[PDB]
Amino acid sequence: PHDRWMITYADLITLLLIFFVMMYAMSRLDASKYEEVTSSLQTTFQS
Amino acid sequence: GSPHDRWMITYADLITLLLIFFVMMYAMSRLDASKYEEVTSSLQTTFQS
Amino acid sequence: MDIATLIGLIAGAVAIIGGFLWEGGQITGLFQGTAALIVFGGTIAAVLISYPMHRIRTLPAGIKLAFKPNRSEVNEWLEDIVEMSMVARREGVLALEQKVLDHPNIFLREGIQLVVDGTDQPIVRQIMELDIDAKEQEHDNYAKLFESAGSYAPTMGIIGTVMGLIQVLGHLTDPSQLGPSIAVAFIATLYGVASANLIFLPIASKIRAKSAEEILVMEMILEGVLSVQNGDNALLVRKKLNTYIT
Amino acid sequence: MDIATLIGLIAGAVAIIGGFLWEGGQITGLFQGTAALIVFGGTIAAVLISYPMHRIRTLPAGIKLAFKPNRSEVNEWLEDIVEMSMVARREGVLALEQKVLDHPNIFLREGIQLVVDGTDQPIVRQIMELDIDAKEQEHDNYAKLFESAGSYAPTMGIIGTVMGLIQVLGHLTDPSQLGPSIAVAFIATLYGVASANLIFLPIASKIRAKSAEEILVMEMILEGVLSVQNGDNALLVRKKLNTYIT
Amino acid sequence: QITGLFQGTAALIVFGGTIAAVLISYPMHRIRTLPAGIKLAFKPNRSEVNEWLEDIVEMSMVARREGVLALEQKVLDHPNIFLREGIQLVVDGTDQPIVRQIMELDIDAKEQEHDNYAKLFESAGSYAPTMGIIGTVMGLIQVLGHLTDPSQLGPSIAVAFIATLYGVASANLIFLPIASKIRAKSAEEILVMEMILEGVLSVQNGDNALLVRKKLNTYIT
Amino acid sequence: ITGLFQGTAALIVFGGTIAAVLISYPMHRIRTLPAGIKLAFKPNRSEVNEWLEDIVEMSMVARREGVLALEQKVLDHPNIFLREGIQLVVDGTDQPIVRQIMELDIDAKEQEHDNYAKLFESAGSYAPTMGIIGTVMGLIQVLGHLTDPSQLGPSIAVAFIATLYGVASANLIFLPIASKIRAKSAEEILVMEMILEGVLSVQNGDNALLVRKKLNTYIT
Amino acid sequence: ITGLFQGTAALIVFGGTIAAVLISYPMHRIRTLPAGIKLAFKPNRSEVNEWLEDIVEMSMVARREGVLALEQKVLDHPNIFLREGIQLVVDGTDQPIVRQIMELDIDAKEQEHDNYAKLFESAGSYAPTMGIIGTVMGLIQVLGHLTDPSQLGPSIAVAFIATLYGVASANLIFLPIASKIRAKSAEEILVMEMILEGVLSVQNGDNALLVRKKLNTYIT
Repeated sequence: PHDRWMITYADLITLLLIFFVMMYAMSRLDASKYEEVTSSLQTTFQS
Repeated sequence: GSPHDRWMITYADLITLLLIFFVMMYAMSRLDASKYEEVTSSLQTTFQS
Repeated sequence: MDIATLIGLIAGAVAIIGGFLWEGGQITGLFQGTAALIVFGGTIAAVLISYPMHRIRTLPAGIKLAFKPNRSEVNEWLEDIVEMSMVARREGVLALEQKVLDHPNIFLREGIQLVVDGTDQPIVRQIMELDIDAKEQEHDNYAKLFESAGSYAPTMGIIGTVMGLIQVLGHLTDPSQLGPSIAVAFIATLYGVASANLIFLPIASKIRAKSAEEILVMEMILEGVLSVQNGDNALLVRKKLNTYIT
Repeated sequence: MDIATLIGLIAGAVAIIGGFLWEGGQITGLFQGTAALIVFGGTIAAVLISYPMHRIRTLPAGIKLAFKPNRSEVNEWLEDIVEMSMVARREGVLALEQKVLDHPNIFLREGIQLVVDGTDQPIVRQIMELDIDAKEQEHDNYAKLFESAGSYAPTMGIIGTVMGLIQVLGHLTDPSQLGPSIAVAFIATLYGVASANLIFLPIASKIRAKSAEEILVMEMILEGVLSVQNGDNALLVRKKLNTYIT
Repeated sequence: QITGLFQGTAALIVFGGTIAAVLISYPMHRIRTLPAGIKLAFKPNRSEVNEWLEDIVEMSMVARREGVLALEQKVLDHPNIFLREGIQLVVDGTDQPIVRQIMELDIDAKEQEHDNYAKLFESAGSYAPTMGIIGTVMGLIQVLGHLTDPSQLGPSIAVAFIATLYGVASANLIFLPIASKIRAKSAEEILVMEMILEGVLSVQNGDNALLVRKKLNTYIT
Repeated sequence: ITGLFQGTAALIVFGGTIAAVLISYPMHRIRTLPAGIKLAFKPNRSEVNEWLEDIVEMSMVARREGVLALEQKVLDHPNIFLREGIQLVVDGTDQPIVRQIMELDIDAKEQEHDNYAKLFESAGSYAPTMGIIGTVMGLIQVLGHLTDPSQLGPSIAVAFIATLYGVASANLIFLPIASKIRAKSAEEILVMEMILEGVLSVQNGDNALLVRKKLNTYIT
Repeated sequence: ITGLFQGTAALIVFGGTIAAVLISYPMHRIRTLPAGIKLAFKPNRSEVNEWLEDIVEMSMVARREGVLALEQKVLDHPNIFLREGIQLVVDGTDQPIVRQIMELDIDAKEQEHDNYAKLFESAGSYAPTMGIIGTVMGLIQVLGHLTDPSQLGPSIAVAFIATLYGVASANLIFLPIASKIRAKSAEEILVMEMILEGVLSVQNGDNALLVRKKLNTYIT
């Protein structure tokens, strides 16, 4: 019973996710922003 | 509940991280209302206001 | 049905649905066929696997125990047992038989016949406690079905939200089909949590709460039958048995 | 009220509100109609379904036990229980009656009365332990209402959250100004978690803590009335009973 | 509907990982018992207890008239071995607390065998959901690392979440549900054995027939 | 790390945790937390290996010299529970009664240490949920600034810090301390159970080799 | 696979787990942890069948040669628990006291194995929560500088790999080891109970058929 928190936290976060996904859905991502993170990510992933 | 639910700590972790990703990606992008409009009417019919 | 359940369900509907209707929702907005099939179909499956069929066919008796209207009969049987002890102190054991030969409580009737037939006191308790612990096991075997159903349904919810995300995330670039898809990620959570916490787990608690009251009356009748065999004096019989009453 | 609860509730309100104000906010934005009605209405509905009505009518006595200030003068009754043993030793058991005509503790009175009437030791243990078991069961039955209120309220929080989002997204018809509307929907999770962890589960804990503190004093009185029957010496009586005192 | 919901690399992570966790978690001689475990889980009852009682009941009547010497008519070897052996401990050379002790050790052994079957399925059903998360996180690490266009990010993440769906569904529809049925049939088999211990001891006490059916029927639903 | 520290997220989690233990227990219990920690971090200098030799010597003195010679030795012994035990047997009290009086003291010591641990077990049960409360009060405020993704990122980042304090304090401080109290309780109850078989074997007059055999089963 | 090693994620998850376990247990427990693993992974040399024949032999001896003959049969026997048990019966000690002396060794061995498994089970409880701490310290860093400053990708990694270490270590190393320790204690304790039932049956002088029938209940 010391684990009560995780079973509610889970739901809270989950509800946020599903909303935010939808939010992003009706938005457009400038390529410049994407590249800096995607190119920065791959090489830093140790690729 | 018994230890069978011990996987919950982890599941939380997965979503939390996924949340980081989508929220992270959302901020960088402003929204094009046209997409916003279609969804608002795409959902309006579904929940039937 | 039963007064606390009737007040509970009325309060439940006015809270959950009546709150949503104040802020202008629609009842048909909370129905989604695919979410109901995943959560309730998934729950029913996990239950039919996890128990033999002769257990599943007992669920009517489980509900009938949970919502049995309450009876004060314990307060009557206390006087009967004391009267029988009063007879035992003063009269031939034939009176304990013929005083009981029409009695409505079967467990008491059988128990008294065991002492008038002259069976030994530490043998009588070994048949009476056998008859009790069979009744205790029957009610536990009812409650475990609802405790299982209320354990599976939440997780089938998470097997609904993820099977909802796998639809939405698949059509990110199509805002025309995102709308009907995103609904599953909400509603499958809602059926998973609401069924567990407003139907299954409350019923399980109430079966167990009514079982404890059934068993206490049997435990009182046992101390009754044994005190009649001892020939204990009426005031002390009243004093012992009254500890099982409130 | 119990002094620890008074300090506790002041600390609780100052921590929650003092934190919420310090990071910027006003209290009138933290109160919401539909969220309170769903979370508390749903909790009440789940508890009413979960228990017979005769249990729910005892809930006031749960609070009266929980916030009882700790008078308990076990250190005073110890001197009575020791002294009564000396009366049996010097003047025989029949002199005990005069010492206990009027004693405030009814459990002590009944125990001594069974001993002066000359009941057998295994019988006086049996008849007294039934009273302790009845008191222990009564207090457990108080606490389960608060434990079950505490396990339903968080999940009603989630249901109140999801219904909030369903209405906002449903009739969204809004100018990309959803931030306020979405935000309010999370107030139901705040009421669900706060009520469980600052009211229901803490009250349950205190009921169980005060129950154990009371049952110990009854178990002391049991060793008190058994010891006067066996006729132990004063030093051994004072040695035994002290093990039940902190 | 079934639309592209089968992915191999996701079944291999979940089931391969579950098998790995279970093989580490138990000695080999446990694993070789799983065939018996699943047969106990899904095996017809064809309960005859309503018959074993009749036999146990009848035997009492023989002892009351005919001496224990003629109680050896059970040497026909009633199909239930426990009853055959039990009554062969009531044949002379024995005493009541010793007959109880030898019989009750067989029951305590059989209760421990069935629990040891079910513990494998309980543990398998706990490891599988957690491996699902490992499969998902391994998938996400591969995607995010090598991201091309923002366009395909959506579809890729979806094919990655299937590990989780395989894991959680496997646990709550296969492993944990079986574990329940193994244990639920064990508590029905042990109950019959405890009844016979009631039969064997009572006959040795030479109790009256009518009481015999009252003691035994207590165990019968 | 000056950006990982906070005022308000610490006040909601720690103040909320304190409010939840103060409501949850009587006042007289809360004043015992110092003694709980003093048990948990009691430096180990334990001498069970010394008391075993004392008990064995006492037995063979009782079996040779008669029970009354026991009185002289027990007076100076530092272990109060052992002293009282022998004093009962010097008083010639009956064996089922010596067991009863001694076992009440062991049960009382086991119950006292359980009552110490439960404060930390419950503190570590509340603190994660106060993290969730502190988080959600952050999000309710921030989601107001959703319009500008300029500050949404930085704002959310600080809102999750209440989760971090709630989980870190629970799993690195409260639940570990609770575990250590229980671990060091068992290793003191064991010593008392050994003293009990010591005192009873002195009363039965069993020979030194058998006493040394029985008592060593409580030692590692 | 070269991309799955991440320094800061290992330090948060394993350093956190080590810290939580060191707070949770006295040092004299942790110094015995090697013996936990050596119990888990030793081969099954189990020879219960070999001993069973020895006890049956001693019963047949005890009925015929007298109790004093048993000493010569156990004089150099490899199983110490059997040796001590038989010797207490040749020395003529009473049944309720030879029961009481033997059962204390079994209880000590059962407690010694549980003390090993709990350290492993605890490590498997903490490491997943260090996962959440590693993730959230990561999210606080990522959302802190969301200006595509080019550092987002490196910090997203730590947030993923801390999950992977926390979950994989718990469910493939620590918690799996724990199950084996508990399952292999239940081999040894069962064999000890068989040897006890052997020694008591030899003292009561039960015949070979009764001895073999009783002892078989502990074998499969």
